[PDB]
Amino acid sequence: NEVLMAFTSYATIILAKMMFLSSATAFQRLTNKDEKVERVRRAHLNDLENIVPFLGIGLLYSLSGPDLSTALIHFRIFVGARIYHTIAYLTPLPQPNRGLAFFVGYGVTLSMAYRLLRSRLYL
Amino acid sequence: NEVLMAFTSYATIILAKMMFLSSATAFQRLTNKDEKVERVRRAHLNDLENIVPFLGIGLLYSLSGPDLSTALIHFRIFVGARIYHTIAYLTPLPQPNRGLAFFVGYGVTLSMAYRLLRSRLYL
Amino acid sequence: NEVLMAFTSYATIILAKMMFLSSATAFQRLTNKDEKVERVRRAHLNDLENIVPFLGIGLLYSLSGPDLSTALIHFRIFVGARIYHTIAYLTPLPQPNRGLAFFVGYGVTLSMAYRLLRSRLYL
Ligand SMILES: CCCCCCCCCCCCCCCCCC(=O)OC[C@@H](COP(=O)([O-])OCC[N+](C)(C)C)OC(=O)CCCCCCCCCCCCCCCCC
Ligand SMILES: CCCCCCCCCCCCCCCCCC(=O)OC[C@@H](COP(=O)([O-])OCC[N+](C)(C)C)OC(=O)CCCCCCCCCCCCCCCCC
Ligand SMILES: CCCCCCCCCCCCCCCCCC(=O)OC[C@@H](COP(=O)([O-])OCC[N+](C)(C)C)OC(=O)CCCCCCCCCCCCCCCCC
Ligand SMILES: CCCCCCCCCCCCCCCCCC(=O)OC[C@@H](COP(=O)([O-])OCC[N+](C)(C)C)OC(=O)CCCCCCCCCCCCCCCCC
Ligand SMILES: CCCCCCCCCCCCCCCCCC(=O)OC[C@@H](COP(=O)([O-])OCC[N+](C)(C)C)OC(=O)CCCCCCCCCCCCCCCCC
Ligand SMILES: CCCCCCCCCCCCCCCCCC(=O)OC[C@@H](COP(=O)([O-])OCC[N+](C)(C)C)OC(=O)CCCCCCCCCCCCCCCCC
Ligand SMILES: N[C@@H](CCC(=O)N[C@@H](CS[C@H]1C([N+](=O)[O-])=C[C@@H]([N+](=O)[O-])C=C1[N+](=O)[O-])C(=O)NCC(=O)O)C(=O)O
Ligand SMILES: N[C@@H](CCC(=O)N[C@@H](CS[C@H]1C([N+](=O)[O-])=C[C@@H]([N+](=O)[O-])C=C1[N+](=O)[O-])C(=O)NCC(=O)O)C(=O)O
Ligand SMILES: N[C@@H](CCC(=O)N[C@@H](CS[C@H]1C([N+](=O)[O-])=C[C@@H]([N+](=O)[O-])C=C1[N+](=O)[O-])C(=O)NCC(=O)O)C(=O)O
Repeated sequence: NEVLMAFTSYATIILAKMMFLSSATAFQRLTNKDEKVERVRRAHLNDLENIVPFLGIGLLYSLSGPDLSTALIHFRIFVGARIYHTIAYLTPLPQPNRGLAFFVGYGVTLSMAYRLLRSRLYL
Repeated sequence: NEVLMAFTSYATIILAKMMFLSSATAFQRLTNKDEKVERVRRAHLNDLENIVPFLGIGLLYSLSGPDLSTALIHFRIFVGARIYHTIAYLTPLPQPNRGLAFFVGYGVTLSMAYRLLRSRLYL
Repeated sequence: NEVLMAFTSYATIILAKMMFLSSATAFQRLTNKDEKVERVRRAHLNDLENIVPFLGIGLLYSLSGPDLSTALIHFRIFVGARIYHTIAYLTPLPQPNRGLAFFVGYGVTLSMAYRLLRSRLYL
């Protein structure tokens, strides 16, 4: 429960996230058309891989999530970090393609990656 | 069972799908060589992400799939939609890179995404 | 256990793998800068998809992994194949982008893909 509770919710978000944004980018791509080209391309793949390792990591301490400890918060903020980070980006075809923005997204993937990873594993 | 039954099968397909097609594209890429360049590149990533969110969504109502309701059919046709959709595409390096074809694939990802997602979640 | 044991470990590796390598490439990309451009781009996506289907396949005989038979070894060497394969590659922006190296990585994905896939499925 506590467990299912966690994963679905994060992912659902995550997947409302990645979902609007995917078809959406598709939809805008053709609609914009071009700068928006990479913009859209761009959203997909950073995010697609935000998710891609989200998926690795979440999905797994998922079904290996024994300890009672509260860790979902990061499942939760890493989402929270990464969304506003893309969203912050968020149209500049010029590099920078990054910023404090992703010092948030990636780097939280990193922190919440790092701890929780190690956590349900070594236990 | 009913459950395992579902996921493996869809994925197996899905993964026979994504699998021939991956090494295959590799194999053809070098063999064609060039137009086939993006063609192959092309197959991977639409499909790679067909799968990528397949994976998100399937995999999860997977292990959160309680209701008796018949929903696998779409696991099943969204595959059925997406394969023939790429396959329909399926060599034009000119945009369009889409069509009624993906009005099928993506959009079923969308429908079968949308309902089943919400379904085992809100329950 | 035996099961959890398996998946986490492979993935952890896999995910220490894909993880250093992702932020890392990011980090080097900006730092190199350019040839390193595709190099880094390059690492991500072969590997990102090494993982991408790893994820499909591992993750699933994962929770459908009944037989006692020893199959983790490949979870294990396919990792072992693929790492040293990228790593072998591993800076040439000239094609070849492949070699005996990936005759290892991909092709083990293939062998260990192929058998274990079929195995916990048909059972
Ligand atoms: C609950 C907390 C108690 C107190 C709350 C009070 C907090 C109030 C914060 C007030 C802030 C004051 C504003 C100064 C900021 C100026 C920033 C700036 O100049 O831009 C930098 C710019 C710099 O831009 P740039 O010029 O480098 O590039 C832009 C791109 N070009 C140039 C191509 C156009 O960086 C960004 O754009 C980042 C975007 C920030 C987006 C912020 C929106 C998200 C905020 C989330 C939190 C909000 C509440 C959610 C709560 C939900 C509740 C559960
Ligand atoms: C943008 C900036 C960068 C962002 C990148 C990523 C984010 C980086 C995160 C960094 C780590 C932050 C550290 C916080 C934790 C440190 C505190 C600590 O250790 O104290 C002990 C811990 C543990 O609790 P305790 O140990 O004090 O309690 C003792 C009770 N016994 C021993 C009997 C069990 O305290 C907490 O952290 C509690 C925090 C709870 C969070 C607040 C919400 C609780 C309510 C739940 C529902 C609320 C709705 C929210 C839903 C959100 C919807 C979107
Ligand atoms: C069981 C049902 C009862 C009745 C079955 C009877 C159904 C019989 C349907 C007969 C159809 C009549 C044909 C008219 C169609 C003409 C289409 C056309 O012109 O092409 C559009 C074209 C338009 O092309 P275009 O010109 O825009 O671009 C092509 C690309 N260039 C130009 C670069 C070369 O679009 C497509 O290519 C789509 C490809 C369609 C592929 C169809 C094969 C898959 C069909 C799956 C179902 C088959 C059975 C599976 C059953 C399994 C059983 C469990
Ligand atoms: C290319 C075009 C776009 C494609 C994109 C994606 C596809 C879009 C899908 C859109 C939705 C379609 C709606 C269909 C459902 C609506 C019907 C409905 O609501 O009625 C009630 C529902 C529910 O059943 P019921 O409620 O009528 O039964 C009552 C019994 N009690 C109450 C006691 C439990 O009926 C059905 O849908 C039954 C359909 C079953 C499907 C037919 C096959 C059954 C046999 C199984 C094995 C067959 C082998 C197949 C293997 C395939 C291999 C590849
Ligand atoms: C335990 C076993 C018992 C015996 C152990 C004894 C084994 C000892 C093997 C000794 C080998 C002798 C060396 C001859 C090889 C020459 C290769 C060559 O020329 O390069 C080809 C080259 C050809 O290069 P190229 O010229 O086509 O392209 C390079 C790119 N450019 C040109 C752009 C610069 O291919 C490679 O680079 C492949 C890289 C190989 C990397 C090997 C390191 C990994 C080895 C893993 C095993 C090690 C132990 C791990 C054990 C862990 C324990 C649990
Ligand atoms: C770079 C080159 C390409 C690489 C690409 C991918 C790799 C390709 C792999 C190809 C397949 C290789 C075939 C090997 C198996 C064939 C042998 C066989 O069938 O015999 C019967 C099998 C089965 O056992 P058995 O059937 O003989 O035992 C009988 C006992 N009863 C019947 C009662 C149950 O034997 C084995 O394979 C045992 C091998 C075990 C592996 C050795 C290690 C065991 C110790 C565990 C801990 C060690 C630490 C290691 C951790 C690693 C850390 C990173
Ligand atoms: N889908 C591609 C995305 C590659 C990409 O956008 N690369 C960015 C940096 S990654 C960027 C980022 N960062 O650099 O901080 C971090 C990040 N993350 O942490 O997730 C996401 C990034 N992004 O822009 O997508 C870049 O500078 N490309 C060179 C160019 O445009 O010429 C991949 O997987 O490799
Ligand atoms: N792997 C890349 C694929 C990007 C791509 O092929 N973009 C297509 C549209 S996506 C296309 C699609 N569509 O547009 O309808 C929908 C789709 N889907 O629903 O899955 C898949 C698409 N595709 O061609 O792969 C395009 O028009 N690119 C600009 C160009 O070639 O210059 C990514 O993840 O962003
Ligand atoms: N992320 C891209 C990666 C595409 C890519 O690097 N393509 C390589 C071949 S794939 C290569 C490979 N191989 O060809 O043997 C196999 C492999 N694998 O088995 O995983 C990985 C490869 N790689 O270089 O990433 C290529 O030759 N591109 C054309 C060009 O650079 O102009 C995708 O998913 O399509």
